[PDB]
Amino acid sequence: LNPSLVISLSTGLSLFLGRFVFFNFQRENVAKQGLPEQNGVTHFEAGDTRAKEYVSLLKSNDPVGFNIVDVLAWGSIGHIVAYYILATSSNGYDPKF
Amino acid sequence: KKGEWLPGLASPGYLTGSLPGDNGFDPLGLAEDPENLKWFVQAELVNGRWAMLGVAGMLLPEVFTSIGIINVPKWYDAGKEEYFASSSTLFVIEFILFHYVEIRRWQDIKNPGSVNQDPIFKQYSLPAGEVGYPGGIFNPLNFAPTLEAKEKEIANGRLAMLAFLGFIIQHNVTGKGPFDNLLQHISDPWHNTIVQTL
Amino acid sequence: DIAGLTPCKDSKQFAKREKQSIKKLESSLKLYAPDSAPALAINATIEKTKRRFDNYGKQGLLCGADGLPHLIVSGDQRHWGEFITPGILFLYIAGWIGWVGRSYLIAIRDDKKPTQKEIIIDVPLATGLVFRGFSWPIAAYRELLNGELVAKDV
Amino acid sequence: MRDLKTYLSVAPVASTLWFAALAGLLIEINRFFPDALTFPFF
Amino acid sequence: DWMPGQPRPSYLDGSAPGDFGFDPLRLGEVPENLERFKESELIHCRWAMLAVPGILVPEALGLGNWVKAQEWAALPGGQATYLGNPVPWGTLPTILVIEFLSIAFVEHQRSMEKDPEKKKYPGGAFDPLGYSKDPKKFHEYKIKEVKNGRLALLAFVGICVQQSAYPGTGPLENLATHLADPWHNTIGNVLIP
Ligand code: CLA
Ligand code: CLA
Ligand code: CLA
Ligand code: CLA
Ligand SMILES: CC(/C=C/C=C(C)/C=C/[C@@]12O[C@]1(C)C[C@@H](O)CC2(C)C)=C\C=C\C=C(C)\C=C\C=C(C)\C=C\[C@@]12O[C@]1(C)C[C@@H](O)CC2(C)C
Ligand SMILES: CC1=C[C@H](O)CC(C)(C)[C@H]1/C=C/C(C)=C/C=C/C(C)=C/C=C/C=C(C)/C=C/C=C(C)/C=C/C1=C(C)C[C@H](O)CC1(C)C
Ligand SMILES: CC1=C(/C=C/C(C)=C/C=C/C(C)=C\C=C/C=C(C)/C=C/C=C(C)/C=C/C2=C(C)CCCC2(C)C)C(C)(C)CCC1
Repeated sequence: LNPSLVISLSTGLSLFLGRFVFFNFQRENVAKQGLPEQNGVTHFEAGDTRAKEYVSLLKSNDPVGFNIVDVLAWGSIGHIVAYYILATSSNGYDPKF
Repeated sequence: KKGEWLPGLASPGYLTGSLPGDNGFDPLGLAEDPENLKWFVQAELVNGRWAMLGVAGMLLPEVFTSIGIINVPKWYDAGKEEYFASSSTLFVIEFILFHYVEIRRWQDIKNPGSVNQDPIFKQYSLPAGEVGYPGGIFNPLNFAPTLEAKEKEIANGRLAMLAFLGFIIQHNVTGKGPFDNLLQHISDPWHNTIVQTL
Repeated sequence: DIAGLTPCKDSKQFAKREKQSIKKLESSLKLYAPDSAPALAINATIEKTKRRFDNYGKQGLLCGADGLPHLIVSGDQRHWGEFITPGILFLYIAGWIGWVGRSYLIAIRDDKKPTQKEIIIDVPLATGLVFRGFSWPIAAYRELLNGELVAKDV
Repeated sequence: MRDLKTYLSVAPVASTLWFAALAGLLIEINRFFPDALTFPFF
Repeated sequence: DWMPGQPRPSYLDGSAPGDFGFDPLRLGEVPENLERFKESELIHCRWAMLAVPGILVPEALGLGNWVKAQEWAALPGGQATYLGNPVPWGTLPTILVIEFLSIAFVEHQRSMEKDPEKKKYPGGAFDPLGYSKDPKKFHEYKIKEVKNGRLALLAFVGICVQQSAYPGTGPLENLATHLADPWHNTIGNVLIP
């Protein structure tokens, strides 16, 4: 009901989960999937200028390697959850048994 | 001569006069394969034994109740008379019990001697007879399962299957019991046929 | 009823069609004589019409607003006479034809000049083969279990 | 006479006879049981 | 053997706890599939072994059957009740969130191990009385556990099918209905209605 309460609760829970529960599993899956390749090499090594990873902002001072991109992804996961909860908790909808 | 179902017609090469009842009859080439024949012999024996039990239990109650000893219904009616239990209950019991015994028979056809011994008591097995002829406990009177008596068996079974065919077509075209049918043909026969029935 | 169709015995439209057709016939009849052969033919046709309509009444068929009979092929048990039992009959006869044909083909395939027996039939051989179709289901079953129906390595 | 028996089993004649007999059979069936839309027996 | 007189699979000899040679669909024809299937079997068996007392006991008590006890949730003013006392945190959404967080944590914890013998028998902090003493009573305990688990799964699916046959009933109401007229209240009445 109280919007900002629920909003930050859902966001903080999502970010905590991303940093402390799935951070390893996710890093492992990203490692094993890797960068997209065309004809055997990545997109940069075939001559695509605009397709070079952004090494600059990805590096981070976290102890484990959480950065801006993980924050954006998991935080918005939390936001989408919060808005679903708000909308259907105030929509007055009722099924029947 | 191992018997001819047609005194002019020659045998088929795949029938050897080995199994009982061999009279050399298979015009439609159903068993020109040895595996087919091994399966069909078994089916014939078992269908015949069921037909024997069925026709006896169909017909003998009729004459027993028709010269006044017990009052039983007709076979094409007896399924309707109410019993101590539902017909659904009896059907489910029948299904489970026949499940068990038919899969046991199955494994013995597939692999003789492998389902012989009791699964509860590790003693009390069966001796090593043949497939289609499980003696032992199933043969308390210890009758000699000789060649003469197997031909007896399969002949009674074949005639019983034909008797069953008769009973059912009879009931569906005329509408009463087979003893009704018989005697009502018996006394005045030359006007009591399938022709006047049709 | 099923799909909104009411019974042809209870259908007014079904009756209307019957009597309309009957008396159209009988209007065409009132000529040539009251006993000449054309009149006899027309009266036979009238009686056949009555028999047809009454038989469709007996058999419990479903009629619509058109007044004509409809067919239910869904599997409902009140209507197996419509599709499923004639369907079983058809599948049996068709398998009979095809089975006899395949066994003839197989029987002649080892001849020195097989084409000679394709454009000129061996009638005694076919006469021996025609009646195996009577048990084609059982044979085809034991031929499938045998690994004998499908040409291996094709 | 044997040559005639062979000739009578050539493809067009054999099919002609087969289908004429089949036609007679279906024609007579429909002359006995006319206007069938269902299997009215069982 | 699950079928006396029936040849065994090649890959199923009879050493594993519960191997009776039953795999007619050869789904364990690949070894790295069979390992996952063993761990999966034990997980299902353990869940059902814990569940069926949770389905029988409170109905044998003075409470509602396993379906009735999960019906407040579909009404707006929902409120649970344990042992006939209104659960304070009984509303649906708090329960859904708490269930999610806890179960996700423990189940991912389970996923993060690679023994693969620990995957089905971890032990340690999960074997307090130390019944893993001897490797011969240990194998015996394994067999008895797996056997009871298959029995439990059988009984849970039986509960579900009896539920969908008599909607709005409990298992013990079914047993009472059957002991009230044995020769008349049986499965026939739901297979030939
Ligand atoms: C094989 C055993 C058998 C026996 C002993 C009988 C006996 C009898 N049948 Mg029946 N019947 C049988 C089989 C049998 N049937 C079969 C398999 C069918 C299905 C086609 C029928 C269909 C049938 C009908 C529709 C009717 C009878 C009727 C009758 C009675 C009148 C006689 C008659 O019309 O002949 C039987 C007519 C037939 C078409 C069947 C012919 C039997 C064939 C030839 C096989 C039997 C031959 C066998 C080797 C010789 C008899 C055994 C003997 C040596 C002991 C009679 C008591 C009539 C009746 O009851 O009167 C009201 C009648 O309504 N039967
Ligand atoms: C397109 C979807 C669909 C399908 C696939 C079916 C299918 C079926 N419906 Mg259904 N139905 C449908 C939609 C459908 N329905 C809808 C939308 C409705 C609402 C109106 C219904 C309402 C409905 C009702 C009310 C009923 C069905 C029933 C049935 C069954 C009847 C046929 C049968 O009994 O088997 C076949 C019958 C046989 C006797 C089997 C013999 C066939 C032989 C074995 C095959 C022949 C092969 C060859 C000749 C020999 C083999 C040779 C081989 C060895 C090589 C069938 C399986 C009936 C049912 O429940 O069945 C009891 C029934 O009562 N349906
Ligand atoms: C999902 C639960 C589950 C799982 C994962 C397993 C897994 C395994 N079982 Mg087990 N089992 C179970 C339940 C289960 N079982 C139940 C309920 C019983 C009692 C009936 C048994 C009784 C049993 C015996 C006696 C034996 C095994 C054996 C095995 C092992 C080899 C078989 C195999 O590889 O198939 C893999 C399993 C699957 C791929 C799951 C199949 C799911 C399919 C696709 C759907 C099932 C449909 C089903 C009919 C649903 C009905 C619902 C309702 C409508 C009735 C394997 C590790 C054999 C073994 O060697 O032990 C080590 C053996 O001896 N099981
Ligand atoms: C038929 C019941 C049963 C049996 C025989 C076993 C047997 C076994 N378990 Mg297991 N377990 C079970 C149920 C069972 N479990 C259930 C329901 C769960 C939770 C879903 C677990 C979870 C579990 C884990 C996580 C582990 C084991 C382990 C083991 C193995 C070593 C422990 C041991 O030997 O103790 C012997 C077993 C018994 C003495 C069974 C008697 C216990 C009675 C029945 C307790 C009464 C239950 C109670 C009345 C019901 C309500 C309680 C509820 C509120 C909790 C062993 C083969 C450990 C292992 O593999 O070690 C390496 C392992 O780590 N189990
Ligand atoms: C199983 C059977 C009968 C069983 C009946 C039973 C149990 C009756 C049971 C009950 O009565 C009770 C006790 C009590 C009642 O209240 C209820 C019912 C339920 C009524 C008959 C089979 C009967 C089976 C029959 C008739 C088989 C026919 C086979 C034929 C004709 C084959 C011939 C050929 O195959 C050859 C040999 C060679 C080929 O080349 C050519 C052809 C011609 C194909
Ligand atoms: C196993 C053993 C071992 C141990 O050790 C010992 C012991 C115990 C002894 C044993 C047992 C055995 C047994 C069981 C036997 C049985 C048999 C039978 C039942 C037969 C029948 C059998 C039966 C049969 C054939 C039948 C037949 C029938 C018939 C013909 C009929 C006819 C008819 C008809 C159609 C119709 C009409 O209307 C009527 C008439 C005319 C009449
Ligand atoms: C410094 C630090 C810290 C802190 C941290 C923090 C504080 C965090 C965060 C964070 C966050 C807080 C994040 C967030 C968010 C994000 C995002 C990214 C979002 C989103 C959203 C979206 C994207 C969407 C929306 C929407 C729309 C727009 C429309 C409608 C609805 C929806 C929902 C769809 C600590 C001390 C702890 C540790 C050390 C370091």
